[PDB]
Amino acid sequence: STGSATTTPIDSLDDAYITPVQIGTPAQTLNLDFDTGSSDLWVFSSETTASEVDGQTIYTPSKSTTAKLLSGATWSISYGDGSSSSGDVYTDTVSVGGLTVTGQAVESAKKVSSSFTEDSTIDGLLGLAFSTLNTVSPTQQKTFFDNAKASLDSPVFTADLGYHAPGTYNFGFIDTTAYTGSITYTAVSTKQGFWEWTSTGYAVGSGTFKSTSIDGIADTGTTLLYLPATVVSAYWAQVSGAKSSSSVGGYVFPCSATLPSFTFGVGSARIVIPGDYIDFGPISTGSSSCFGGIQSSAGIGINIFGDVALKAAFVVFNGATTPTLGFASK
Repeated sequence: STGSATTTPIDSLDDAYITPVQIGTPAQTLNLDFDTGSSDLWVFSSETTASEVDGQTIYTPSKSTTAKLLSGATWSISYGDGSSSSGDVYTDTVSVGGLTVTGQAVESAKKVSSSFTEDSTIDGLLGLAFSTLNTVSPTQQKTFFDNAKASLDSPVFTADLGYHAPGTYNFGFIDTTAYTGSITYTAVSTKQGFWEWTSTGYAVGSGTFKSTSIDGIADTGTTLLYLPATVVSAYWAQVSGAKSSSSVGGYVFPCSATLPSFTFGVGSARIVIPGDYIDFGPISTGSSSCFGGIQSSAGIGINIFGDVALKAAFVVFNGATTPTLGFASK
């Protein structure tokens, strides 16, 4: 089997991407944030505290003839941005782009933190990291990809995120029309539960490539590119007027600037992020200070190849017995 679904930016900055997902019988369609940095499929629901729902579409398990309470199971998750959610668990039928899993754990939110409430466009998350990170207790549950894998034509999914435009998540096949050149594959460590790999270096604009190992995660659920402070300083030093602002929380730059590109290494191959992809617009409405898309990871503990990096590439998440990542230009 295979699946193919379009993923759409939630706003004009590509702050995140939503993909329609069918849950239950009859189908209830929710727009979920596919997140290769976490491993829980959770949704706003009929059980979510009413004051914490503000425009999201909810899953109502009592209206699904295939929903079953997973007795005793609870979940609770906190993300790197400080947000969180928690609740109970149902199993139900979940389909993505024509690909169907029966008995998928659907984590129903009883509580969500304010950032989720405040984002009316995201109805929940669909985690695509490794199932070892799933938070369900006392019986940990599998991700949608893990449950579908055996049935897929090939044990892979691909992320093809658009810049200010829709893109595609495919399951079970590699669309050879979606990229240019060849796909370069690179090793993955699953020891932290992430799609963790080692970039071979970077370049700023037309500058010379610096060969240096950068361990990080491929995370579709993080907006920006978080890299070591040395790398980020070298980038922003090429932008007149750019500075790190403690009050704003990162590097800002004059909105009148034209940004240089940023290249990262995948083995001997190179992925070029155009400068425009690094512009996240005014820090506040009407400001002439703009927020940078490349930020320091020094306060995280891990480097994160988020959407800013991934949307410059066609990315293969290879879930074979030994997982690997593939990157191609497009």
